[PDB]
Amino acid sequence: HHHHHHMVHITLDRNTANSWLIISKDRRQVRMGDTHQNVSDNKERFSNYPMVLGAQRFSSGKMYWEVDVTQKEAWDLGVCRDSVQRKGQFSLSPENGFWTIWLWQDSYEAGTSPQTTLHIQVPPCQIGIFVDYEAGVVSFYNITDHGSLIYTFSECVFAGPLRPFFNVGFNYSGGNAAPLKLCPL
Ligand SMILES: OCc1ccc(-n2cnc3ccccc32)cc1
Repeated sequence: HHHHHHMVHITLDRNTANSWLIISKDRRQVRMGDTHQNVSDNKERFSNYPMVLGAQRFSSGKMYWEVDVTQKEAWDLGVCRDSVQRKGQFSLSPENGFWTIWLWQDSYEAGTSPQTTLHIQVPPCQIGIFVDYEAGVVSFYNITDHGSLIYTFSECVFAGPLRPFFNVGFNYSGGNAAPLKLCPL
């Protein structure tokens, strides 16, 4: 792919974070804490899952960013509508305003309804995410495997401003403590 030139500087929005997340001073890294991180509750925070949004909102154009997932066992990445549900249980699907992929139990899947099996020969350490708002496209790239395509959501009906979306996952196993990191341009 030749999407690198649409690179955008993404930062995390603390106010949307699950109350157990720890976001770095530069707002470029996030990990699961051991405990509640001593913040007040609000209507924006994701309650059920270790999720957080980027601060940036996109309503036009082409955007590209990269995320480091080194040594994690579980995570979700992509974009979502600014107005997605924050409280209670929900599925990651385009019907609910999410365009995502994930790792879970040694398999990679795209967040369609129902979910789609991905075919990855080289487990990624960094994922590239490309959004074309006008075209209705969200694509995922394997940066570890020379940028190979992972998955393309096409004919997307965004129906609102988009925000970068992250889930660090739970750490029941003790093998999933590592952070998600936004990689430099
Ligand atoms: O809660 C204990 C605790 C402390 C530090 C970290 N940690 C910070 N950056 C990391 C990068 C990779 C793996 C673990 C990392 C995790 C867990």
